[PDB]
Amino acid sequence: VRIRKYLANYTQDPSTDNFYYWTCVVTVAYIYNLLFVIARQVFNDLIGPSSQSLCRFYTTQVECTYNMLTNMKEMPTYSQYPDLGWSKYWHFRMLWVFFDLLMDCVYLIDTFLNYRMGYMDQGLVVREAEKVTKAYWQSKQYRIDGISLIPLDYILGWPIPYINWRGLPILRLNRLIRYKRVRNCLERTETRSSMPNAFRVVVVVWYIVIIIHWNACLYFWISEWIGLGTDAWVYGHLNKQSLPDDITDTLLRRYVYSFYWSTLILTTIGEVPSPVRNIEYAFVTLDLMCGVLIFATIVGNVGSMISNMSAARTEFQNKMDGIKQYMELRKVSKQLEIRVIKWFDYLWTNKQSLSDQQVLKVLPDKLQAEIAMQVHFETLRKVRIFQDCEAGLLAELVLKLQLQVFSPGDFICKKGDIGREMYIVKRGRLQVVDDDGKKVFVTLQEGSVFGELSILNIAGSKNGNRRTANVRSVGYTDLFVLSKTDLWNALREYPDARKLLLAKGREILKKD
Amino acid sequence: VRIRKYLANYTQDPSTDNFYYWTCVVTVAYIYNLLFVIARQVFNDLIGPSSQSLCRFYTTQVECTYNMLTNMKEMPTYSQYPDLGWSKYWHFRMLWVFFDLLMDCVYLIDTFLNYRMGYMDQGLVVREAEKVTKAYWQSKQYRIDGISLIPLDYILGWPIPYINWRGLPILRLNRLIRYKRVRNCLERTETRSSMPNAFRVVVVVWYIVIIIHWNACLYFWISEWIGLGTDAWVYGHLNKQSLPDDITDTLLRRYVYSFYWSTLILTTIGEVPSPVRNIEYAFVTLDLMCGVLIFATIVGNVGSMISNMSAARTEFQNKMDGIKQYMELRKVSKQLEIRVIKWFDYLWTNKQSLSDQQVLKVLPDKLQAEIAMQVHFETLRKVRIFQDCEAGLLAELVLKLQLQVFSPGDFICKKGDIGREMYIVKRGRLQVVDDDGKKVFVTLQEGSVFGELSILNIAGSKNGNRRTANVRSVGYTDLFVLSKTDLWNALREYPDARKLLLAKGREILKKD
Amino acid sequence: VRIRKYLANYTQDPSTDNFYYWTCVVTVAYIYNLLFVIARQVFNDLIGPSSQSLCRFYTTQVECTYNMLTNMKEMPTYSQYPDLGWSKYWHFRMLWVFFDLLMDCVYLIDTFLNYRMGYMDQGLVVREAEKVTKAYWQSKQYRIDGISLIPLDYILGWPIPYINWRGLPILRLNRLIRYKRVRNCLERTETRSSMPNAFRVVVVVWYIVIIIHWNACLYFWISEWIGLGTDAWVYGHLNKQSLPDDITDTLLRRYVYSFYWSTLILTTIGEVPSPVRNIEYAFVTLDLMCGVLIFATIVGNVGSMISNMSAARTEFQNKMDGIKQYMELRKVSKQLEIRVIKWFDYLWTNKQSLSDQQVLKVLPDKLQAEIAMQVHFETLRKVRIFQDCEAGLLAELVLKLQLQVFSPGDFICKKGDIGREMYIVKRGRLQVVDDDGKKVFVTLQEGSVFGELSILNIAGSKNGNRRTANVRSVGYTDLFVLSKTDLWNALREYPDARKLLLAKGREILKKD
Amino acid sequence: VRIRKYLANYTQDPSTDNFYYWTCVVTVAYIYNLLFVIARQVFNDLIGPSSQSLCRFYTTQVECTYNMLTNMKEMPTYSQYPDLGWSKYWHFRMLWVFFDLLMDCVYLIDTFLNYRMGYMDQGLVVREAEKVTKAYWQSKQYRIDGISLIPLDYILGWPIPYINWRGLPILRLNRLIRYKRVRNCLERTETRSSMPNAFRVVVVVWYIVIIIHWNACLYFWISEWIGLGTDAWVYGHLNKQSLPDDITDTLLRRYVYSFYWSTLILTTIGEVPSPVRNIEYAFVTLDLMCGVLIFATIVGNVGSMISNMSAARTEFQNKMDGIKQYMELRKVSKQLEIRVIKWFDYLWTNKQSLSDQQVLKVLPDKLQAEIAMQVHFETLRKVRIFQDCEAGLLAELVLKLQLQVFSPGDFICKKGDIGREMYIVKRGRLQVVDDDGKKVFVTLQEGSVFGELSILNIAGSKNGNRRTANVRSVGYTDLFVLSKTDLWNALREYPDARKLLLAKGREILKKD
Repeated sequence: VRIRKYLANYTQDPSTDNFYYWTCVVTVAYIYNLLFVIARQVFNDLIGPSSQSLCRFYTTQVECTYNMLTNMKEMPTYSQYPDLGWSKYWHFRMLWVFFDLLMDCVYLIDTFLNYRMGYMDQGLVVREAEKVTKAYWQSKQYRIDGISLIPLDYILGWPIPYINWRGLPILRLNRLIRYKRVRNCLERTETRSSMPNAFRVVVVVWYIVIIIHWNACLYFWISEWIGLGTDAWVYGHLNKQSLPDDITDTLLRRYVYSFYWSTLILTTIGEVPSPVRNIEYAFVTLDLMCGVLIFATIVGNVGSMISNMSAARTEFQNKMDGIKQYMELRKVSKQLEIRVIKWFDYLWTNKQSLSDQQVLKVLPDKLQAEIAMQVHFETLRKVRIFQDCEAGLLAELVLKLQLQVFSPGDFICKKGDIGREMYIVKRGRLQVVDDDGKKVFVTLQEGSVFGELSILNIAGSKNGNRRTANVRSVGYTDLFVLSKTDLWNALREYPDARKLLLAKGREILKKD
Repeated sequence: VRIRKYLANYTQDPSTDNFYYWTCVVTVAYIYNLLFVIARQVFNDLIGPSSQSLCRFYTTQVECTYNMLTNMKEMPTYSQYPDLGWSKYWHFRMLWVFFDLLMDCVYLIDTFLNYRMGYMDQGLVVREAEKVTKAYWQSKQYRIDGISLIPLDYILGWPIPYINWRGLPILRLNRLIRYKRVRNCLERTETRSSMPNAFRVVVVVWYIVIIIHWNACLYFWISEWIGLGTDAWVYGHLNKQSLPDDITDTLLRRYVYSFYWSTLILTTIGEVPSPVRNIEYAFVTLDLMCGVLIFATIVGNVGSMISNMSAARTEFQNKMDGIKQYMELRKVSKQLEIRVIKWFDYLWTNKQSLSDQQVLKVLPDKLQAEIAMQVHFETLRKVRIFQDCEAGLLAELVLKLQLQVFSPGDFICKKGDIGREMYIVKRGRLQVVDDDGKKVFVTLQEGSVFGELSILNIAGSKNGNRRTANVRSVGYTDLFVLSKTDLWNALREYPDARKLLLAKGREILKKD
Repeated sequence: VRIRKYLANYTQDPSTDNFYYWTCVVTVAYIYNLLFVIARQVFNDLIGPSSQSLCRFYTTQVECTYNMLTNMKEMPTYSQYPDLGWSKYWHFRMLWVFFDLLMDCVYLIDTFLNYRMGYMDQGLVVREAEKVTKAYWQSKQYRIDGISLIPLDYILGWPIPYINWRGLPILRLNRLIRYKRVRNCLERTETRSSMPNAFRVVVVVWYIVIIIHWNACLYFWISEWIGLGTDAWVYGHLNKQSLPDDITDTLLRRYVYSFYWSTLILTTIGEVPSPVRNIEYAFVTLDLMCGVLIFATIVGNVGSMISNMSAARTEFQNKMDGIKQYMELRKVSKQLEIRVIKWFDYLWTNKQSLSDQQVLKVLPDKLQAEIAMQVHFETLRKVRIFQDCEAGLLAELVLKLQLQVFSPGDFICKKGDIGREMYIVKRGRLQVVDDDGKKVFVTLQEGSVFGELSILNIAGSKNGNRRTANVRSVGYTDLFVLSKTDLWNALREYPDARKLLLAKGREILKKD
Repeated sequence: VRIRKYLANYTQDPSTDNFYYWTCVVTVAYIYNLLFVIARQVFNDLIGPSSQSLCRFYTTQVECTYNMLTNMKEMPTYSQYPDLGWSKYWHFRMLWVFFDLLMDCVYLIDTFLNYRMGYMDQGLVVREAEKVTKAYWQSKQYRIDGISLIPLDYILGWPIPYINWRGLPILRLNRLIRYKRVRNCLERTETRSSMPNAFRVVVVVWYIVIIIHWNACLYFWISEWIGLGTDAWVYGHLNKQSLPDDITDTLLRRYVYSFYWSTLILTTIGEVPSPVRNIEYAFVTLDLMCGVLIFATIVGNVGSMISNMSAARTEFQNKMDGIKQYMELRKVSKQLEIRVIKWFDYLWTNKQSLSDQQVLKVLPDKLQAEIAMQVHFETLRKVRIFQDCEAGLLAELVLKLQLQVFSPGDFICKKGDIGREMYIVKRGRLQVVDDDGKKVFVTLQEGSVFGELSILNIAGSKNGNRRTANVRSVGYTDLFVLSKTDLWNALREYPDARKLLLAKGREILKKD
């Protein structure tokens, strides 16, 4: 009663996390097919030899031991089993059948979830069973789902002794049409990964191994079709690189040498025997060319994926080289040169180089505002004008605060310079020093606001546009820099902050 | 009567589609020449052996069977036919002559179309016979047309028995001067292709095969000039890679081994016998160097052509990595981090990432306006101000509408925030919720307009610059964002839309 | 009397063309030294054998014929000549001495020109003998000039029989310090070249050959120091790749095999015998590593130099692919899609794609104005307002004219649209059509001005800001587009053009 | 008394130069470990053979001479020493122990400096012992410091005869965890280097050698584990490339051949014997793949590091090619073309191409102002308005002066053109010529100011906006170009400079 209702009214939401784990499960079944269907077609002892080897021994033909598959002057001749080896290797073949049925159950569950898959209508996922089933039926998706599930390998994919049918494991290649779920899994995996480049490198290493594996099966398929041990390019006793002295011909040897051959050919090292026949020349020429073009792309990418792991450092280093080269040409003094270099060094050890323009550039301004208001929360909690006034002021200004770094001696404001900006202390410590020297009057910590007196337009005192005091950085200071125009936009829109700023500035000026 | 008049007053328009198909036809003739002229010069059994081979047999010289061209301890010595083999291979040579004459008829028709080719005078094609023929005569094009048609290969390009002339198929290389039509065909083919990168890859694969083919003919030409089977670098019985044991020396073998040799040399694999003579050292050194430099360019391009197949994804992935790296450093909360990541995920599954700036950047603004008015036609058909007013409003505004994506919970307008933009719903659904919570008052679907009350300047009510209500996104919303300045430009130019907007806003405000 | 005065008061101007030809002459002497000093040190039979070879013949030692330097079971042993072969090869050695003295005369003339070389003081070249000689003496240039001329190879660089001195041609390597003149020659050659990329490719091909040549001399130097024919890596009879069967050991063979060896090692093909001794392992390891790193840079550049030969086409093709991909996603109609594609096709066949932003970007505005006024001279000669008024108008406006391309049907102005620009016809033909259809009133050719009526502010008629007529492009039109703001700047500065434009517009409007 | 107090209250400042030299010292100890720990594990005769070799001689076993390790038909069998060779090689082992203890003392001093390391609190370094020690204890740094110092190689890393313990030098690999100090040393070294790219190339060459060295030890470890001289891939007498004829098996030979093997495998040259066993196939396949991927990245970088050594020249050359290509298409006259080319040539020989935008872009405006005021100090000392007025004028303007280069004939101001800029002469010489020709009235050297009369707004004379005279460049001139808007900002803020400029202009105009 419960199961019937639940499956009757079930509908899948594609944007969950359980669905992501499910697509990760489907990728495992896809990789299973991708490797082992071609493996079992070409190396057909993966299910069980299905024939005995019958080496000629010295006189008469006997079944081969491992000592007879070593240093052999001839290849063995196979004699089919009466039951195609089902009595001997039914356990191997039932393991294979179990894993095949398991991956096909994965495919069936994926087909059901496709049949009941919610879709986005207006930003919202439609999760009504009738709508999702109709959208499935009119989406031509049942074609891909059905072609990928035709159980044609259960009939003709296994050795049937009565018909003397040898099996065609390649009939299971129709499972490889569900590549879209696998492609979506990898994209969502790298979109969710905290180590995106490491995942990309792992995925490309998987691509390389799958390519070399399919090419190994290609090489051994062609070797077996031409005939093993017939010339010195084909795997066999005449190759002498595949079967040296004291090396036994086994199923592991056939795959190991084929994987090695494909590695050397696809990387265009080519330290493998040369073709003997026209068909082998055609195969090897086409294969080397694929290897050149194809591993070009791939290996080129891998080096570029391992570039971008360090590209912020490279941009920093280009700017820094450009500045050093400028300063050495123009013969700038060494004091100023080391000051600039130390500024860059500090700006690097604290990772403030350029890591705001990305968020600024691509995100929507409300997301940028929320991120910035969260990152600088403890700093902007101390700011007085922000703490007790309208909050729209805080938001509108928070998007318009530039962060600048000053050196241990720099003067942020000099007593008669010009008033264009106001500053909020993000880090560091400053001093309002007496004119020309010591006698520090007050000290400014994080959260302090200074510089408004000039860019406000109080009618009270004479200077009007000039700095009223000197402000000297004690160590390295990080300051928010708010322009005069931005301040006045946000003030003409918010009267209470204007009144507070003007009153405090008026008091400071009256006290002189 | 009809044919004479038609050809008398015919003139070609180069910008048709039939002319594009014609240039595609000319490319086929060009490729025919490109491959088979050098093929027939170097491998001169393509027209027929023209001499018998005369292997020494055991004693006396007899004509070679295929069993005598296998495992040979010496190369055969050729004895010319009395009639240069015309009696035996007249059918092969007449097939070759037919295809030569067919491609030369293609060249003649192309020359006529060049003679009668219209040209652009003032954006218009001139299709007066007198003008086009004069422009042809004064364009030095008859030089290229004539040099490429000198029928010098019909006299001296075939075996003439009486003169004991062996033939010079290389005299047909003057046909290879019409490369400009072929270059224009490929450029127009990739400009018309819906799969531009696939076509580029196919064209480069053709370039590679033609280069390896010409180098194969070069290698066999040099081998034959030096003398076949004279050392172990030259094709012959001493090479032992060209002619292994049980391999017959045939015309197919000579081309297969030469193509393989050129593949290994031009890709700098070099698993071929080493030069024996100074001339062979010079040839192989020059050839490997050409191979290194030349396949550098080419193979480098192919990897770069297969890069750009996925470059939007790469830009997206760079932005996304930069943002993730920023947020992990600054220790932004995980809720906001997954909100940002889900925003990016949605923005990718719908391909809105950056695919408007291209059309915006390169096209003329009238074309951009027409494309945009067509793409968003069903959306902008619902917009009321656009549906019933002057159409110039729709155009002028349609170029100034930015599209922004909001998340399932975001507030587009909060009751006291600031009015700077107005929004038109492209997708999604919104709600005008009561202050702080539920009690949704109205729902906004695609085509709805909201946000104007603030950026209009109605004198009626108090807020003036503030939002009058809260608008919350239900799911993911795509909104057109029209600034206040753009709205007011288009309104000060169009009075009826201004009156409509002001009247509707006045009613909404009076109802409060 | 004449020569003494002339050389007394002579001073060189470095920016002439004769001086450029002179630096080209100096480059020839530099390349002479670069190749042949190391060639003569390592392959010391370039001046004459200087010893006889003394092969053992069958019994006793006799001088080697060429038939005794072939298939040799041992290397010959050299016995020095009494006079070090001066009697036999004085003609070879006097040819070498003549070319050495000629290149040293080139160096002396270059030293004199350096001693009397004018320099820039204030944009002007100082050509007073006293000043240039003083600047030379205080410039530390006499050091480079003298070190590069020490005639130490005339004493100890040749075989002196009496001292039994064998010669040290390597003492002429001090000539290779004058590389600055050679580097300046190549930079000025590519700055003056009309085929810059072809010259760069030629220069890099020269770099490659010089590197392989020096490495060949390195290999043979090490082979001779270790001892020739001592192992199977060193050039000699045991190598069997350097001296195969029927190959004679000659001076040409020693250089041919060494150049081939260096080609294979520096390109990391490595199809050469493997090292036998620890010193040879060290040499070959260091050499392959240099080859990998060094030919990386070089071959990488060559592919990049052959990229930029086609980079405008690549940028065009990226824009065009981006637009096609946008339009296929958004399902834009096929009519508009082919219109956009044909627009791009035309814009390519006429090379108007982006080839103005370079000149705009890097040049000074007066140079840009002069170039533009020359390029569009025949077009702007027809423009009436430009032909008869102040010329400052023409200049100031000519820098502010954007060129736009319209399609065969496009409407440039529609009767009620908005007036923001004015147009000047660069190419093509337009029509002032009746509203909605035919009845063309007037036709506009190159040089015609239209569109001002709207952006002028005549008080006469009602429209004021609207187009008074429709203007339809007949074929493809190229138009200068002058904004309204630029027009009014240049008009408020120039009253006569303002009066002319206003009067003509007033007449047109009054005639309606 | 002194030492105890000094070490009691000592605290380290990380930003000194002595600390940088200390991190350079620590890098030497790190490289010591990196090379020689694995070297001593794999090639265990680095401390002393510890067993005799016992070659079979002809009959009976005797200790091997060097003549018995040459051309050997079998490998020697080792018989352990009673005291593990401590009596023979105690001097070698005490040298090794001394260097181990020295590097461990370096590690201990580094651990003490970490324990007493100052940190930045607010731009300032905290140098109170209590605070720095607490911050150390709560920073999990003692974990890295302790794991890297576990003296487990002093007990079990050396041959102990009594226990018959052979030694495990690999137990010293825990020292390789202090890679952070080494990474910081290299980054600070390239940030302080005046030759940044040379240092990067040296660092990458070190990376390559360390990788090949570790892979050599890997190869010999696997060869020894499999068994030396057992097949033809393993180092030994059957390899015949490792031990040719007349080559003695020594410790130097084992490392030389292994380094060569790793060079050929990691650079995918592969001219080494092919694997014989499945384990060797697996090793070589994994190794070639690492070599392909890994040397991809590395060698790709090296070519890119040697690119950027010349990237300013490449940008210059791209601009110059673009302009030449534009001018050849549009058929600009040859006089103007050579004028443009000579302008570019001069702009290159003086390195003014684009080398200001870097400093402008990345630095803070106060640093830019200080650099610019220092670079142009001697030029701006001559400027009159700057020399005697408020200094804020000099600063505010100095950031807003663009530098432009004019040709030997160019007219900077023509008598009736328009006044928008003012100029200050940086280099070169100009003339105020009479209208149309000669009669030069005055000459302007470096420091002269001209062009203000037009952009000032004196009411005195008629022209108002026009140039009052012609100014012609004599040779190449470099001028500071100050816009009119910038001049008037800085003048409305500074009254005395305004009065001076207006008075001088008034006098000049009154004198006419």
